[PDB]
Amino acid sequence: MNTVPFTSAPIEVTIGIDQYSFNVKENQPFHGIKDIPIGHVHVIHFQHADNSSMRYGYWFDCRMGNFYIQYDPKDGLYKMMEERDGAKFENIVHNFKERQMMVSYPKIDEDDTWYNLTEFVQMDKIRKIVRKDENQFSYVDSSMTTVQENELSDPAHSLNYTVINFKSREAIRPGHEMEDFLDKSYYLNTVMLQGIFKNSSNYFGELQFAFLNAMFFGNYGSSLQWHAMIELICSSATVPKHMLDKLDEILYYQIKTLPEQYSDILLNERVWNICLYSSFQKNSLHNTEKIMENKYPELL
Amino acid sequence: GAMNSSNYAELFNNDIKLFVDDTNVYRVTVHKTFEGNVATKAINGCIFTLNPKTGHLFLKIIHTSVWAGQKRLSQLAKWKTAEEVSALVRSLPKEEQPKQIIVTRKAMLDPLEVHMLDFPNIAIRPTELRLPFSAAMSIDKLSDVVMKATEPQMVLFNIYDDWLDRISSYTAFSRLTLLLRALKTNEESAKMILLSDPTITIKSYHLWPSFTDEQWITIESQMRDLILTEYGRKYNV
Ligand SMILES: COC[C@H](C)NC(=O)C1=NN(C)C(=O)CC1
Repeated sequence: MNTVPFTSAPIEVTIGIDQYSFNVKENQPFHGIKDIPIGHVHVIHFQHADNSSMRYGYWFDCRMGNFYIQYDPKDGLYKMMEERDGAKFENIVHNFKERQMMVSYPKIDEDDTWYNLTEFVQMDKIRKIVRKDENQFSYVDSSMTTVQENELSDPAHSLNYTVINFKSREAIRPGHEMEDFLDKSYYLNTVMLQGIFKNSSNYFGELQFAFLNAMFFGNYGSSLQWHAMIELICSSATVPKHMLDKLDEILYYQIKTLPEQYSDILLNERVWNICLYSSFQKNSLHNTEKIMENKYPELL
Repeated sequence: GAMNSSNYAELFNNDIKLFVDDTNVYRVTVHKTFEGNVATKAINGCIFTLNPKTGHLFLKIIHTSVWAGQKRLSQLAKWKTAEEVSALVRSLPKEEQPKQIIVTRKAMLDPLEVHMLDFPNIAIRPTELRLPFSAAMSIDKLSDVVMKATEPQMVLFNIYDDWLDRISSYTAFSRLTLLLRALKTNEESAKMILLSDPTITIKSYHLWPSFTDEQWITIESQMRDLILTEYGRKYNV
């Protein structure tokens, strides 16, 4: 069980840790989050009480280092930092725990939600989407644009998701125009899976990361990428059976976790109706179709 | 974006452009089978590809053999259209290639865009104009070459005959669209108007009769009356 200590909490902020969140008051004696499960990536995220603009946060894996949070009054945000002095860190944490100044990662034993949302998400792949090689953790916020968005502007602050474009030479074989546009299997299986991602686990990892950035930061570009990766599978006639079954589980838990009230900003009517009711895979996503129909029947 | 009544003169500027109409590509007769079911029989069709500034018509004849053994023919016909238009563009010298292609039906946009990915600088545009190009098969010489074809074939025409020697391309386009609208609303009457007077003839190298300027004004007036009539006969007004 790992710990992310906080130096202090000088400004009032809502703090998220994965799918949980809690409010900290200005100058409240808060010194971090303990009992964080080992084995998963995690995200610790922030919304200031005085400017709900810019949700921001940090993806990290406690196996990769000892990380802590410290507010910067010049840049005006809570920053993640790495402590290289292991004994300093253990001594800081042990003292904060002794004084019970930490919140406990509040995992229910029955509850596999976070595993089910991050099953294929790896820190090493996050660090290639979010490029800042001097840190082991990755910063994301509400406003960051994707490489694809920039093509249609600071490249160092971009989300380098894999570009997917259904009307592109990459997607469409010369001489198979109609075939490749109406059945995207060659783009999915040969171009993306064999060529770019190498395997379906990496594809699902990026899909899951894009969803989580959409949900936790309201990142529009991330939302676009999530839907594009869903649509590419659903619009393929030939998809490995294990991938369709896993996709159904992935989407089921994403839809389950989404706030009931954000379905108008985080769900695209066209994509979901096409995927569940018109696409090649309209009959292959039973769990997702069932939860969508019972939770968001308006969208459909 | 889309072409409409507001940017109408753009059709006659010096940027090469083509209209593409696909409404006569896939053509069928519907009939009863011996068992009393219904079946279709395809007949030859054509892509109508027109430069509105010069009158040059690229008429690609679509022979019924292209449909043999194929499914979902109404969908295939849009992609076949786009394939043939792309092939035509590639066949033209660079300085003759269009800068814009305007499709008369919005369902042609994605097929044509996908087939023209190699030409990112050619704009593919819809239009809000309701153009009457479906009536092209009411022009006798065009219908004749389509029905007589035994194989895929491209035939080149000037749909304005020699009109541009005397009138502008705006006025020629307006005359063409009036003639075609009339033929579309009441083909028999329209053709009566055009051929009533046997002393006015169609030159071998032309599509329409050799009307004088004054005769065209009379013809054009008769076509407006017909369209208004039919609009009355239709709605009872
Ligand atoms: C076109 O980009 C901006 C466009 C108005 N949408 C947004 O800014 C939002 N998008 N999403 C997905 C959110 O969760 C917050 C609001």
